[PDB]
This record gives sequence, C-alpha cells and structure tokens, in this order.
Amino acid sequence: KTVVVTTILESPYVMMKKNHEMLEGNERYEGYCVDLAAEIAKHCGFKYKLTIVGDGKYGARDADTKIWNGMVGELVYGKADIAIAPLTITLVREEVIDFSKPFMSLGISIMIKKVSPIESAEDLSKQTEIAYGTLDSGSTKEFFRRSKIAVFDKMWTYMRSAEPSVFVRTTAEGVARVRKSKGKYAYLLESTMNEYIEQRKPCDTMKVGGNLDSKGYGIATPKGSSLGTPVNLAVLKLSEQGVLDKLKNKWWYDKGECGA
Amino acid sequence: KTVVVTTILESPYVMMKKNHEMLEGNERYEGYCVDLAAEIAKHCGFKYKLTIVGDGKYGARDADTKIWNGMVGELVYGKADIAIAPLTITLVREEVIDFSKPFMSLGISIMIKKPQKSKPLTVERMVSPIESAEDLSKQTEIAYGTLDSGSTKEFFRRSKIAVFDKMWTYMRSAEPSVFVRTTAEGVARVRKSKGKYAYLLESTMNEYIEQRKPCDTMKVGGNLDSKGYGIATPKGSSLGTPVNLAVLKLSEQGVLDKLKNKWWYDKGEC
Amino acid sequence: KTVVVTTILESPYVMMKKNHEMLEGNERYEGYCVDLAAEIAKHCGFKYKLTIVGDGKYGARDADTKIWNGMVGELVYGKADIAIAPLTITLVREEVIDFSKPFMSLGISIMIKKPQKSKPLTVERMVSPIESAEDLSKQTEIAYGTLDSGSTKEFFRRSKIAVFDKMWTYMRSAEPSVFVRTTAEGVARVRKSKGKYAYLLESTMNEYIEQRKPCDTMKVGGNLDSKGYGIATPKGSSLGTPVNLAVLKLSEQGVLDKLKNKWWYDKGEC
Amino acid sequence: KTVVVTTILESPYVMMKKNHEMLEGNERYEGYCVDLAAEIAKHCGFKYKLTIVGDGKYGARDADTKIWNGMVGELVYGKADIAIAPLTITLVREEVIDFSKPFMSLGISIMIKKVSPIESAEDLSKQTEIAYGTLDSGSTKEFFRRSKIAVFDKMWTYMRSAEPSVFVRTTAEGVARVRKSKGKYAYLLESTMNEYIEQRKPCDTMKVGGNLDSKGYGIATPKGSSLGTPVNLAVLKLSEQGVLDKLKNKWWYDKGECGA
Ligand SMILES: NS(=O)(=O)c1cc2c(cc1Cl)N[C@H]([C@H]1C[C@H]3C=C[C@@H]1C3)NS2(=O)=O
Ligand SMILES: NS(=O)(=O)c1cc2c(cc1Cl)N[C@H]([C@H]1C[C@H]3C=C[C@@H]1C3)NS2(=O)=O
Ligand SMILES: NS(=O)(=O)c1cc2c(cc1Cl)N[C@H]([C@H]1C[C@H]3C=C[C@@H]1C3)NS2(=O)=O
Ligand SMILES: NS(=O)(=O)c1cc2c(cc1Cl)N[C@H]([C@H]1C[C@H]3C=C[C@@H]1C3)NS2(=O)=O
Ligand SMILES: N[C@@H](CCC(=O)O)C(=O)O
Ligand SMILES: N[C@@H](CCC(=O)O)C(=O)O
Ligand SMILES: N[C@@H](CCC(=O)O)C(=O)O
Ligand SMILES: N[C@@H](CCC(=O)O)C(=O)O
Repeated sequence: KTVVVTTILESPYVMMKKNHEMLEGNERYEGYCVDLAAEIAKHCGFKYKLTIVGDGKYGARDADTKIWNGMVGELVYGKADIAIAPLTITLVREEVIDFSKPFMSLGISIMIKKVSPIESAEDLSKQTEIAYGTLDSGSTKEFFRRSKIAVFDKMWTYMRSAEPSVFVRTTAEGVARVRKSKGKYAYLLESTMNEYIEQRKPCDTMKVGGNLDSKGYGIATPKGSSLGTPVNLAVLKLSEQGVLDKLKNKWWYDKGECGA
Repeated sequence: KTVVVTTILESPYVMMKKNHEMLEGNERYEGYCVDLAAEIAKHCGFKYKLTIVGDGKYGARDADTKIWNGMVGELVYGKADIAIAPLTITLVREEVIDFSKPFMSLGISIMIKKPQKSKPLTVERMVSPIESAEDLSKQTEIAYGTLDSGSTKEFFRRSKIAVFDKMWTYMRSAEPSVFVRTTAEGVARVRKSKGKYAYLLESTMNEYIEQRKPCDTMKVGGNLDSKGYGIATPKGSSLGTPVNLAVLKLSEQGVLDKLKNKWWYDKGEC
Repeated sequence: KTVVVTTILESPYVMMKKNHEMLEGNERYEGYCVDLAAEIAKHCGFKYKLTIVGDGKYGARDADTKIWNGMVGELVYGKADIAIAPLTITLVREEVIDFSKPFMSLGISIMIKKPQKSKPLTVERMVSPIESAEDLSKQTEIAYGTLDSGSTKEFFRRSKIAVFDKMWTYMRSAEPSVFVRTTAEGVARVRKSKGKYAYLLESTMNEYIEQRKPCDTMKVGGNLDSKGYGIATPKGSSLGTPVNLAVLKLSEQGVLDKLKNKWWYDKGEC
Repeated sequence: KTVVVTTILESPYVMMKKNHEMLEGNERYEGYCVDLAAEIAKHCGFKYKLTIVGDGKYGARDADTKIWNGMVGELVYGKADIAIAPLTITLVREEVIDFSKPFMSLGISIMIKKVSPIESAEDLSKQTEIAYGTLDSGSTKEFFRRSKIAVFDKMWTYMRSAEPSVFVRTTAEGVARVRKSKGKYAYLLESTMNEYIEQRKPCDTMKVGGNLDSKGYGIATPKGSSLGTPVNLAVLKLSEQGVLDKLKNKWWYDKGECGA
C-alpha cells in the first residue's frame, strides 16, 4: 500500500529540481523534506508517493466556516496520509492532527533590505514608517492574532488594518516584496526560511533581531493514525543519529552561494 | 485523587528554599520546574505533590538486568504519575514512557574552568585551550567526562560519529573515572582541577552556572547536538494528552520563555 | 443619571479618531484625557458622556462684565458637572470651582522654531537666539505671545515679577496681536514665522509637539513656573471628594505615569 | 486665639537656630517651613506657635491597632491645628486629614555614596550585592508596601526580609548609614532631601537615576476644619506670586556650600 505524502513547494524543503519535465514520480522533487521523507519511509518500511498540495497553504481555519485548508485540511479530510513539510506545531493544529516530535527548531524573525534602524521587534512596532506583514493562512499570523502580549497585540492590530494588504500569498512573494520595497517593508517569517534567503543570491536581504518565539516543525498524521508512533520513533532515531543535522547542513550551509 | 510529581534536584529547575526547615509540601521547593508544574496544574485541573527520587538519578536501563532506574525507572514501575523535571527526550526512553512536546531546547556543551585573561597594545584577550569537541578528542592532557546514568553518557555510548566514538572510547577506559554522580560534582571537579578537567553537560545548566558567581567556568564551542526537555508520563496514561496541550498552551502564551528568562537571566550575578 | 464630562479639544489629551465619521459617543474621542475619564468613572461608578465646549476656550474673566467663559464658565453656570482636561489649577479659578489634586505637573515654557545646526572639527552644534525668558524680554527682534483666554495670559497679566511684567507690557501693546486663539494656531505661527515668533505654552504640550513630526520646533530655557492640571468640579458638588480620591489612587497605582508614557513618548518619533 | 502648628525637625525645612539656647518662641526655628508658616499666617491672619512633634515620625498606622502616630496622629486626635512640614500627600492620609494643594514637587530617589553601577531602580532590584532601604514610618515604606508593580513589589519584599534591619529611624540616620557604608548601602528618600544632602558638605553623596514616581508636599489640617480653604487659597496665592520658588531657591541653592 503506497502512502500519500502531502508537502508544499518550499525552499530548501521541496524543490522541483531543475529539469523536472523529463522526470516522473518522487525523482522530480528534491530538498530537505524529500530526504526526510525518504529516511522516514526507509525506517518505517513503507512505499510513498510525494504530492504537492493543490493550494499552497500550510493550514488554517476559514471565516467561522470551521473548514481546514492546505496540508492540514488535506490530512483532516482523509486526502493525505502524512505531511513531511515545514509544518509548525501549534495548539489549534495539534487538536485535530497528530504531530511528531520536532525535527527542526525555528522562530519568528524579521527580514528587511540590507546598524539596522529597527533591530528588535519593539522598535519595529513603535515606528510606523516601515511596514511589516506576515504570510497569509500561515502560523505566524495565527500567532499574532491569538497573542495577548501588548507589543504583539499592537503589531497584529496594525497588520490587520493595513492599506493595502500587508499579507502575502507566498513567502516567496513576501521576499520579493521586501526586495522591491527599497527597505520600506519588513517580513515576519520563520527563522530557517529567513536564513536560507539571507544565504542565497543576490544577498540583499538580512535578518534583524532575535527570535520572537521558539517553535518547531513536525511530521503530521491524521488523528488516531497507525503511523504516528512509527514516524515519531523514526524522527527520534534520526535526531539521535545526527541525520537531521546532516540534512540541515547539506541544504542550508553546504552549498552557500553567498559571500559571508 | 492527588497524583505525585517525581522530580530531580537540579538548579535552577528545583532548589530547596532557605526556610525549608519549617516548610512542608510544595513550598519547600522552588525553581523553574515547580512553577512549571503549577502552570500544568492550572491548565488541567488536578492536585499534585512534589517528590524527589531517592536514588537521585535521571534514568537509565542497566545492562544485563534490563531494569530502569532513576526518574524514568520509578515512573515505569508505577511509583510515579508524571515527571516534571529536566528530563531529556530520547529514543530509548520514548519506548517505555510517554513524552510531551519539548518545553526547553538544549544541547550538549563543554564546561571548562575559565582561564586567566592573557596580556600581551594593552587589551585583554580571551584564550582557551579547547574551542570545539574535535580538539577535545584529539588532545589528551585535559580529561573530560559526563554525568552517570544520564542522557549525555547514553548519547556518547550509542554514537557512531567518529569523534564522539573516540571520546566515548576514552571515557569508558579512564583511570580515575571521569564520570560524576551529580552535576554539582562535575562543576566542583572542573573548578578544582585547575583546567585539567572538562565537564560535558546540557547547555541550559552550563549557561546557568556560567552566569552565577564565582563565574570561574566558561562554555567552549557550540552544542554537540539538539535535544529537548519533555514532561514524562507513564506509557498508556490518560495524562499524556492534557500535558501535551498544556505544554503547547504555555509555549504559545509566552509563559515558557518568560519563566526561562526570569529563572536564568534575571538573576545575573556576574 | 448620566454625568457630562466637558473637555477641550487638545492633543495628546483629546483627539478626534480617524474613523469618527461613523463613530458616535465616547468612541469618537481618544487621548490621555479620555483614558483619565474612563479611569475616574471606573473608580467611582457613573456613566459619563464626553462633551467638547462650543466656545473652544479654557476659561477666563471677560473685561468689565464679570462673566466666565470656556470650560470654567460653562461649569460654573451648570451646563457641565465635571471637567477632565488640561485645565490649570489657578487661584482665580479655585474661587469659583472645585479643583482636585494635580494629576500632571507642568510649567510655562518657550517654543521657537528649531534653528539650523551651525557648521564651523566638523562638529554640529545647536545654536539658538533665545536661551531664557530674560533675554526674550530684553530682545525685540523676535515677537512672542500666548494663548488667548488661557492660564498663561492670566499669569502674565497678574505678574509682579519685573521680567514678566515687562513681557506682559510688550504683549498688551503688540501690533499685530501676538495672542493666538488656538494652540495649533500658535504652533503653526511659530512654524511659518521663520524664527521671528516664539510661543509661550505649557511644557507638556511643548514637549509633545517637539517629539512629533515634522519636529522643527524646540523648547528653549527652563519652565517659567510650576503648576498642575486638576479635574474641575462646581463648588458644592458631591463629586469633588470621589474625584480627588480617584486621582490619588491612580497616582499611587502608577496609572497616571504609564498613561503619560504611552501618550507622550511611546508614540513619538524623530 | 493661637494656632498650634506641628512640624518635624527636617533640613532645610525646620532647623534649630544657631543661638536658640537664648532664643524663645518661633524665633528659635528657621528653614523653609518656618518661612512658609509665617507667610501662611500673614495671609490668613492668625497667631501661631511652632511646635515640634514629640515623636519624630511623619505619620502612619500601627500594627492592626488603627492608631495614627507622628504629625498625622497629632492632627487627627486634636493635638494640633495645622501641619506645615514635608508631609507627603497620600491616599491613606487624605482619608483622615485635609491636604492643601501641593507647595513642593518631589519623588522617590535613590541616593548612594560617591561609573554609576546602580543607575535605575530596576538594576537595584535585580542585583542584591548592594543593600537598600527606606525611612521607617514614612511615606516611602508605605509606597513600596502597597505597590503592585513587580519591581517595587520585589524591592519591598527584599526590604522587609532584611538582616539586620535595613530601615532607618531618621533620615539623618539613613544619610549617616549610607555615608559610612562605603558604597554598600543605598537610601530611598524624597528627591528634595536628596538634593539638599547632595549639594551640602562634604558632598560625598549623590543621587542616581530619576524619580520613581511623582508626589507633593501639602499643608495638612484636621478633617472638616475652617482653616482648610484659607490655607489652600494661601498656597495658591503664594505659588502664583512666585514666593514658593523664592523660598526653595533660598533654602536649596542660595547658600550652596559645595562646588557645582
Ligand atoms: N539543529 S536542527 O534545527 O537541525 C535539530 C533540531 C531538533 C532536533 C534535531 C536537530 Cl538536527 N531533535 C529534537 C527532538 C529530539 C528529541 C528531543 C527533542 C525532540 C525529541 N527536536 S529539535 O530540538 O527541533
Ligand atoms: N527558548 S526555550 O529553550 O525556553 C523554549 C523552547 C521550546 C519551546 C518554548 C520555549 Cl520558551 N516550545 C517548543 C514546542 C512548541 C511547539 C513547537 C515545538 C514544541 C511544540 N519546544 S521547544 O522548541 O524545545
Ligand atoms: N509624571 S506626571 O507629570 O504625569 C505626574 C504628576 C503628578 C502626579 C502624577 C503624575 Cl504621573 N500626582 C501628584 C498628586 C499626588 C499626590 C501628591 C501630589 C499630588 C497629590 N500631582 S503631580 O506631582 O502634578
Ligand atoms: N518649583 S517648586 O518645587 O518650589 C513648586 C512646586 C509647586 C508649586 C510651586 C512651586 Cl514654586 N505650585 C503647585 C500648586 C499650584 C497650583 C497648581 C498645582 C498646585 C495648585 N504645586 S507644585 O507643582 O508642587
Ligand atoms: N511553517 C509555517 C509557514 C507559515 C509562516 O511562515 O508563518 C506553517 O506551517 O504555518
Ligand atoms: N537531563 C539529562 C541529564 C543531564 C545530563 O546528562 O547532563 C537526562 O534526562 O538524562
Ligand atoms: N491649560 C491652560 C491653557 C493652556 C495654555 O494657556 O497654554 C488653562 O487651563 O487655561
Ligand atoms: N516626606 C515623607 C517622609 C520621608 C519619607 O518617607 O521618605 C512623609 O511625609 O511621610
């Protein structure tokens, strides 16, 4: 029985190679998550087929409709069997799907154009001269929406009431927007994605400040699935063997096409 | 029914209060884990009594006897119901007990006695004999060790990495023994060995000791790996899901990071 | 019964909200004084309706008619029951209305257009033509004025200090009139007067304007005197004691200090 | 009829005259408060006699005894008619006596012995290497005791549980204690007394940071007394005339027996 693996087009997590038009199956995808899925399948011992979620959303709830979209929706409604992807482990997600132990630590970070005038999140919030926004239908937006801290609350309130729309459909779109904003826009994204962008050409983006919070990426399975325990044990074994560190080094630092 | 919360004695997680002679119950102990347990109790309604393991070990399964000891050991055999303590999530432990999502990230770090400031126009520069784990492995004039019956020793024993395998080979055949019974024992050994002993311990305790007087220890290099502390729970228990959800709530609500900051960096003696 | 809260339109104390075209009631206005009124209502339980004076004046005695105008005027004759605004506690007002303890301290300050940073090794130094009120009085090239029907004008009118008497004598016989109807009008006059006009206003408004864009104004010299803003109340009203106790309680809590911080410096720039 | 004025021996508010042994009546006292009392009496038009309170306390409530001591106790129980003294206006005091409008602004300030490693009160609360305390039965101890802010709460908790006693009987005693502590003790007093001490000989003390809060000194009168309105109007007239500023300049800066 083949296992359907939902995943998102994210760099360096999943990429469609460079000449994928002549390739078929799992061979036309590459990245951190492809290698992670291969290792998970090898440890557990199942055949898998990589598929990209039709709509490029990580997962959220609609406007009072109680409908999950993205990979989380693909998992809840039985369309997918597992999700090897940069899926953040959150409260609202864990109540509907089973997350494994985190395989990558991360955090919310600010990326701007190339001493920074904002640095910390407080100075970014206080100064309205530079705009800041998050990915739409993601987990950082839901972090700010549910946040009760005064700085985070005020940042969220500014973000929701912004003219024009400060959110972005894709993190690539957000990176492009901060690139062509001439330093007038800031992007709130995961620290791993921020580092990957800042170590890639043409290196006009840099990360300021620290991490707003600490989270992790998990492998998600449908609630009450027989694969949850095996994939959790596989993640634990890979972490103890240093395979996750090797994969992160390979897809984040080994190539390094930037001057640093 | 009041369930028990087994826990190790470790600063800044659990420390006896100064006026604990006349105190009893969950007010004798203070630290990060005591109010972590308080927050867990607030989130999911139950009464809890803090306990300390008699043998004073985190937990490891003895070879040729297949018997778990320490916090994990007495959690497995039903003498405990939940273990809120700096317990590392490991594969061997996850097969006998249920773990929650990590509430604190950590890594294996190196502790050495802080060397004297080198002097040469007149600037004071920091010079150390060890800067990573590879130079620790290759060199032989400085001994190094870990905590017995802990996760660090088990990580070194089951390591196929060449440098870690070499370091474990040195550790196993060492005279006198380089392993210590308690973290405080390792810190005292480092402080008294005059730079001839390095202590391999978790990064959180390493930073906590570094920030406190007499601040004669320094942490060299980066973390050897990436792990986390989880709230342990007996296998097939009903507390696993509420504990997981409470950990997620505390993480997303800023309780965890503010607790870590006010137990680690607010009291910066040095 | 709903008690009405008369108030002047002054920033950062009271500002019309951006989406106040559709908003109605107490939600139309925002600022320091609306927060103060909310806290006062929280302390002593009452419903309050914010009201802006039609006259647009703080209040004074008109010439030869012995009639009060502005907030003080409409409070004396019963069109309002409490005044929560930057109203200055003065002797001439305390004889006709009841004042509470000052919720914010203030002084009379000098506002001039910020000069250009003088360039002479290659250091940039601030140079100003006026450094105190004495040199403002002795000099004649720069005009200066106050706000009409306000506390500053009455203070200069009834001053027996030689320098202040000289300044008042210049003010009374100035041509064209140096008195402005609104604080914003005086600030605009200073801004567009190319350094030929100086505005004498309360230190709080001076600092707030100095900290906000385009921030081309500067406050020269120290405060001319020491006064405070109180919450006004008609003589014999039963609200005097509860409002006084509320002011003292809010001062003790630090609510006043945090309101000042979040309405004066947190929102500032440049 | 004569009016009994209660006051405390405080510099530069009330001092014993240099040749007071041969002096009688109000002529043997001098300071800011003596001049203030003279001006208040001249404005209102009453005869007064300065009396120093037998117990050298400003006023507070005892341990669950509901008994007022010091000047506030002298006023509540009818032993005095008015109090021209550095009496801080507080909620607990205002409920039992009538305070006039403040005639002097002040605040809580930290004074130590002459790199400034203490700076603000936050670092004082964070570091226990240096000790700090307040005046016993004053208005600073009651401010810290009733404070709900975390920094002030922890400062008060440290101060109450101090071995040996950290509080001082008199402000002069606290000045001496910080003088002879060789920079190991800090004193929390009013900003006016702090300034007067810091510009006086031998100038070995200095004030750090800023004011912890904003308060004022008022003229206190028994509840429901015919003198409250006249003395309030007198204070307002003196402030509008600049007399209070002249008195503060004369007793704080005119002498100036230090190099500054
Ligand atoms: N250095 S890293 O981001 O590639 C990284 C991050 C992490 C790893 C392993 C690696 Cl290599 N394992 C941990 C897991 C292992 C066991 C302890 C915590 C979880 C369960 N999660 S983690 O702390 O998110
Ligand atoms: N900054 S820290 O070490 O105190 C820390 C570390 C971690 C926290 C929260 C904090 Cl405050 N929560 C995460 C958890 C939250 C959700 C995402 C990963 C796990 C599930 N684990 S963690 O990455 O080990
Ligand atoms: N820092 S400030 O100007 O906003 C400010 C100023 C003042 C405050 C409170 C604040 Cl926050 N309260 C005092 C009052 C409290 C008690 C002591 C003096 C009066 C009665 N008046 S004040 O000295 O005019
Ligand atoms: N500069 S000072 O400390 O001598 C000083 C301080 C103050 C003065 C007058 C002087 Cl001279 N008057 C005010 C009073 C006057 C009217 C306005 C506020 C009160 C009622 N109180 S104050 O703000 O506490
Ligand atoms: N990893 C995030 C992506 C969205 C974001 O960057 O906030 C998620 O799974 O929701
Ligand atoms: N926390 C570790 C023990 C500490 C250490 O080994 O340094 C464990 O769970 O075993
Ligand atoms: N607050 C002053 C008016 C402002 C001013 O005169 O500058 C008053 O009560 O009259
Ligand atoms: N001025 C204070 C006394 C000094 C102090 O408490 O610091 C009072 O009236 O209570």
